Amino acid sequence: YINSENMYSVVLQSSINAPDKIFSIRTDVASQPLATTLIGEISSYFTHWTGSLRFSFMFCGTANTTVKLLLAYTPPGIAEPTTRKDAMLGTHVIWDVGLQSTISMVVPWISASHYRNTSPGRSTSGYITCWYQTRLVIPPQTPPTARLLCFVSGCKDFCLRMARDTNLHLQSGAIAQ
Amino acid sequence: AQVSRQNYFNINYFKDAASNGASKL
Amino acid sequence: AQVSRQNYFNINYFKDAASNGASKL
Amino acid sequence: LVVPNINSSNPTTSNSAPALDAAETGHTSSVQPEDVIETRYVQTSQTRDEMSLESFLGRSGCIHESKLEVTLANYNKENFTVWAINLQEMAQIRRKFELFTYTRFDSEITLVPCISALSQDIGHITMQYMYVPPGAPVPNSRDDYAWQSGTNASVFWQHGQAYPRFSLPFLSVASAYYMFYDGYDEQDQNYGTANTNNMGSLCSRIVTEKHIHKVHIMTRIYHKAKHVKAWCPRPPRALEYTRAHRTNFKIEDRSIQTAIVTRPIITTA
Amino acid sequence: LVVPNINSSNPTTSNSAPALDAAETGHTSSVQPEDVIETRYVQTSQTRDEMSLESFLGRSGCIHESKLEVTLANYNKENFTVWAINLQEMAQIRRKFELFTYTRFDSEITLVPCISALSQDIGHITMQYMYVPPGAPVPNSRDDYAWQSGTNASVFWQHGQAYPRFSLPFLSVASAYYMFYDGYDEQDQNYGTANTNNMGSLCSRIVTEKHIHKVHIMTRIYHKAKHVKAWCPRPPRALEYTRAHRTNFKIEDRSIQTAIVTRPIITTA
Amino acid sequence: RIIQITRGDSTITSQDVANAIVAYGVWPHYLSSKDASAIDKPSQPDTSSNRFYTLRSVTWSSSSKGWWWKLPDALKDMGIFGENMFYHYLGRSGYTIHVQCNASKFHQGTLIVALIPEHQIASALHGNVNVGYNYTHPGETGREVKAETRLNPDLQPTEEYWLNFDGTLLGNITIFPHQFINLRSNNSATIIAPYVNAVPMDSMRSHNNWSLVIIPICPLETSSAINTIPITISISPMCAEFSGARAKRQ
Amino acid sequence: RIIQITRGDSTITSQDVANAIVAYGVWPHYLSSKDASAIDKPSQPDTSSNRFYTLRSVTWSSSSKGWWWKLPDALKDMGIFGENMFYHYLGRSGYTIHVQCNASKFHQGTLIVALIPEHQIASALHGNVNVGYNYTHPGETGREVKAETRLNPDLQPTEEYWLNFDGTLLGNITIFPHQFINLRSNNSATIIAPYVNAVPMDSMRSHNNWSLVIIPICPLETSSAINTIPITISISPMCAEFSGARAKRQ
Amino acid sequence: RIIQITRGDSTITSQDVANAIVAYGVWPHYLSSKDASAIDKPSQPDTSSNRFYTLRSVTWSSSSKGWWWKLPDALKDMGIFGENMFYHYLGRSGYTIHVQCNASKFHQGTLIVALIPEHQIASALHGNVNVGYNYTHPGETGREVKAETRLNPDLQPTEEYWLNFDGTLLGNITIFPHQFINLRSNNSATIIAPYVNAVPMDSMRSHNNWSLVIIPICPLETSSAINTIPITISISPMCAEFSGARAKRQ
Ligand SMILES: CCCCCCCCCCCC(=O)O
Ligand SMILES: CCCCCCCCCCCC(=O)O
Repeated sequence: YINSENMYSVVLQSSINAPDKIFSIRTDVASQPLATTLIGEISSYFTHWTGSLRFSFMFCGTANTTVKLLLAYTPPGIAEPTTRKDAMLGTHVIWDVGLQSTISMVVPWISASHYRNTSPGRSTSGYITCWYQTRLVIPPQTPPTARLLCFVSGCKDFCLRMARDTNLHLQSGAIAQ
Repeated sequence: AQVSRQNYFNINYFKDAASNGASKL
Repeated sequence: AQVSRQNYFNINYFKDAASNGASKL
Repeated sequence: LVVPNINSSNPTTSNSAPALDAAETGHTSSVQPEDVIETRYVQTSQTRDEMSLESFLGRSGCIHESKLEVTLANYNKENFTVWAINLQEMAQIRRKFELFTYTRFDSEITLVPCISALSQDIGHITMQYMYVPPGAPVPNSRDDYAWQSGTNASVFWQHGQAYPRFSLPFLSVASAYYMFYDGYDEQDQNYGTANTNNMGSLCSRIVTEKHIHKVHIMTRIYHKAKHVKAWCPRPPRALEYTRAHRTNFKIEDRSIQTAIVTRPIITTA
Repeated sequence: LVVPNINSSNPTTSNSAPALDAAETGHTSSVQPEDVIETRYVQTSQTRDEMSLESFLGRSGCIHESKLEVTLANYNKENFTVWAINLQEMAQIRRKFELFTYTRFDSEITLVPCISALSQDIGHITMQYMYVPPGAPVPNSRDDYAWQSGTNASVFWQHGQAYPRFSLPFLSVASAYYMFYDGYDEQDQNYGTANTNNMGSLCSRIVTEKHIHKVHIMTRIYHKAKHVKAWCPRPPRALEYTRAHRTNFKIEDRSIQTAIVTRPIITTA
Repeated sequence: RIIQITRGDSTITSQDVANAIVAYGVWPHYLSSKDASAIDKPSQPDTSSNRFYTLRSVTWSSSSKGWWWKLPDALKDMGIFGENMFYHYLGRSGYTIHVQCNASKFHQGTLIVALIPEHQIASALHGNVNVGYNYTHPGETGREVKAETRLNPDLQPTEEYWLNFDGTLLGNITIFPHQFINLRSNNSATIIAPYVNAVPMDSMRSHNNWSLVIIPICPLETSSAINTIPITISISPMCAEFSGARAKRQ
Repeated sequence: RIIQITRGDSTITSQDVANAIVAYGVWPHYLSSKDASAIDKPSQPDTSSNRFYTLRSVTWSSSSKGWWWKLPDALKDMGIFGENMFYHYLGRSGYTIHVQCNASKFHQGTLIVALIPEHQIASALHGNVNVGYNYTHPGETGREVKAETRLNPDLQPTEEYWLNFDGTLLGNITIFPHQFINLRSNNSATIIAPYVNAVPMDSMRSHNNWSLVIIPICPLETSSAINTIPITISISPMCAEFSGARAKRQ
Repeated sequence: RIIQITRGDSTITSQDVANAIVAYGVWPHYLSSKDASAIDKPSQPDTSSNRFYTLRSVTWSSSSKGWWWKLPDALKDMGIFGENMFYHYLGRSGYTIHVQCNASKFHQGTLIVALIPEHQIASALHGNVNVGYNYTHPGETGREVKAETRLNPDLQPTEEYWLNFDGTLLGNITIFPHQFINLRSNNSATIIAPYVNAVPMDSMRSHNNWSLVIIPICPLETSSAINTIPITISISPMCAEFSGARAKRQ
């Protein structure tokens, strides 16, 4: 999907009837793919950071389409949760899609230290897995797939420091006047 | 004229508005 | 602002906390 | 300049859901840690000072390197540079500012002359740097009367003299420098920031008269933004800059390469 | 900051013994001269000022010498250095600090450029020193856009300019720099201070453009600790340091040589 | 969760909206005696101008990739406004942008509606090309994202939507005044925009202060008979002001 | 010259001790609302956790050269504590360390009991070797000072006790929280340790805040029948705190 | 007509519920200094324990006849809670039971969700048989109403749902804390239960204070493609208390 809009959406199946993962991402603001998002990009200009994060999800499927997802952030110190059980023991949020498209949920700044590196080594801020709580359900005569979007912003909490050059962008060879 | 940041003196030795140092917040 | 050690003046010409000279005790 | 602190939170069982919102609105959903999790209570020190506009662009960066090549022979004829002034030339800088649709600020220009020697000796070299406003007569020789700088601003630099530098009051004839421009000429031409951000031009010329040692002058130019305001933030530049005063970006026989790193499967980062 | 004085003492014949204690406790036994000997009475001037933390580490020392070798030919391709920042590289310094388990302080970095000439002339040389934070794009050529230093901190030095120097605010993301670390990676790997004390890296590059005279740049780096606190003192380093971020010390086919001088017999020093 | 917008002799409704959003949070107004530079009595045609002007409905399908129009211009033919526009050198105004698009409980899809300031697009080419006046001046029709050869690609704007047309990533677009039309939730969006630009007034012709942009972030899927719905646009300018009264330019 | 220590549902005695000593002179406590960064309600299991946990007695002989364990870790299997340890990313606590070892009026010998912070040992080798996680994570058994070839000396910590394991001289060890067990005088040592480390809490797994160390400075000599006595260790954590509630790591 | 329940580091939602109901009308609490008999400092792991624990979704079809789980037990493997459960002889707590099950406007069906105290089932047999520990201790999986021969029917509980499993008629079940999930109206049920039992605390293992029970009173009918939906269960214990700290039983 790399050079289209479709990289910004995630698709769900009416046919999936199980505790199935749907996707996951590292937490570090300048972690991939966050990095390229406003915040990520901004962070990418500082060496340090701390705060909680505000992830928001918007369902897009027909109005008559229902579902219940599970949004879970799993504290670092361990590795990507493989099962739904494994996931939900951490900080999470059961999302019921009903009327209000969106549902914001937070990644509590939870660090050993105060600030963290904008550019992480092998050190992580955990991840955010996405699971089927119920099953995407439709009526007869309805698209059986569902677009699902994801955003990020920093909390009253969030904060950056140590001004430094951005990496998410380069210049090799001169610009024409 | 001296102040407190994140005590020191600083008047502007310069006659033009731009000449002056970095602003405050 | 001037003092007594082991009289001299010393304000901080610098706006940042680190910029400043060696601490006292 | 401080960040709010974090407040103890408790086991909500409310008929009121704050987490559920709608982005349609066009609004960023207002939810804070406590809202969603029995939280601790944290006294926050954390400082946004550095996260201040002036703290960002308030740093000196390079915008231009103007190399002048000394040619003994026709000495009084060449041996002068020109540069149409602008920031759109040196990504690093450019991108930042290109963060917002308008910016206003004074400029601190700092210079770095570098003499690359060619004969076994340097001798004594003296440079002149005349800022030449649009309309002002452009020098056309190492000896143009124009370097009398009777009203123009010129600054001199010699081997051994410490880096020169000066300050410049926000110019333009409108409230702010345009970072972008969705408009054309009085002659429907030149769709570009280029329409406005003619500032005039910078000119250098070695003063030292006809001599012996062939050599090279590599004056680099550096710029700190002072007393800063800006409006209407825009998304950052995603790829390389092609040319100045244009948003263009499609490159001769090469991929549209972003910055996004690709992966195998979404169910694993 | 003063030392107590010494008080006249007298011929004790007490049922109370202060000299007799037990180290088992884990305590240093509290006994003073007077306790044990009919002493004089002395007014002490003696000052511990110098014996102050800041008085100790508050002195500038070398932590790194970064030698750059000018290669005319592929000029814009090499001719740049890198240094992963840290103090664990230059015993003198290292040992002191390695006196305590944690330390907090701002840093004053001082520079000493040395031009070892190679052609019969030096010419004009200009260095750049970009402090590059972890995450920031690392330069890969004497001409990497990265040296536009649009947000990074870079400092310039030329032949004739006086020693450069600047100040740096205690960095890290925890209350103190870890001197030691009894811990591993998120990937159970690298048992070492190395886990944390990635500070980013320092980079130099000669600005002076393609020229004539082959030469060498020997920029030495010097560091004074300011506004100092430290905790949990540890025994000093006993032997040579092998490598950085490791306590290791066993050396290729050589004795475990302390500092203790040996003697013939204890009943004679 | 409703809405009734009235302007001039025109009134809009929407039985279901996300509460419209204000441009940068500044309700539009006339020009400040303090800021002005146009030293002549500006003309304010009021109810005649500051009214609702409905565009030319464009057709969204499971294949549509995006559209945009630039402001002003677009309404260069729309009553007095248009007229007053050319007859005067200078003009200023903010607008109310109401993008409407109904569907049904039995469809899905999502549009990003975003108003952009000084929206400088980028011609789709390598080296010294620019964009051709005519091409960033479509009128009510706007630009469609048509990926199929143009008569003079030498002055064609990029047809690369997801790059916001200017070397910025779609998705970091929200940094602008924006709403979303998500068929399953709302059925129209709305935005009110003050005058934004670094001078009191600017040439109505030579320059477009704004630039609306729509993009099917989420493809119009359906099992219904109608698999192509229209998107209508309606715009009311506010606080319409012109100086430099003269002949009508062409 | 006596002592009774109570923790959770556990109580220690010693008919003869040198008055226990406090870590750096700070009695342990919960995390300061002011210092904390873990923005979630920490869990404090209290009597269940903050209780006494007795180790695995190691055997001292006229030939033993030293042992150590690292904290936390050691008690990675010990009830809720252990459990809570892995189930949470982060944890904090101080402990009460009671090292006991009886003998008789008819023996002689001396042990240095010393608790070390951020105790970074050094692999016993020349050049790019490090230490292997597994090796600084022995559990209740601890490390013995065994001088006889290991399965992977490439990641073995030095077996050089008298060098405190880290290129510092034993004897300048007292600079740490320490006591001495001198058979002829006392028969057990005790130490209470607050949380020490440059952040609120740290990973219970990835890192050992502490590190107890014992060394027969003075060889166990005797004319008695028993010439090998055991050294038992008992530890109570205090103010047990965990954040980052999730699944149990392995 | 909405709801957001937060516990420990976990939060539930439901865009449509019947207002949850409280067990016998008593919000759960710690043990009364006056009632207690456990004369030792109980341990209260708090956010770590008193958190939400999601089960193992069971599958409802047009043929499903019923399921149940017993409390505690069920969550015998669920973090500290489970752990603390065995490590201590005695324990006490109430829970928040949230049973969720979405469907669509195009289905019909009804479930009785009911929490039962001291729920003594009856083995399905004539004469001196009892029930086998193992069988009233299923864990997270629970018992399904499977009518097809068991390995030891000599200790099998009755598979007779409509008899509430104990010689009481379903339908006189409402006499217990209960809600109904009626797909056409709500999509999840919720119940908060204090500690109920004739003593301060009881053995976490030997006895299940509670017993949730679900029954398709009204068969899951549909013309939709999905004719089998899952029923998820999530439970948070509250006021988690343990005494009798010792070794972990198996
Ligand atoms: C003689 C020194 C020249 C410095 C000029 C700084 C003025 C910045 C104007 C920004 C215009 C642009 O690049 O878009
Ligand atoms: C660009 C100048 C670099 C100076 C860095 C001083 C920071 C000291 C950090 C101590 C880390 C260590 O060596 O363990």
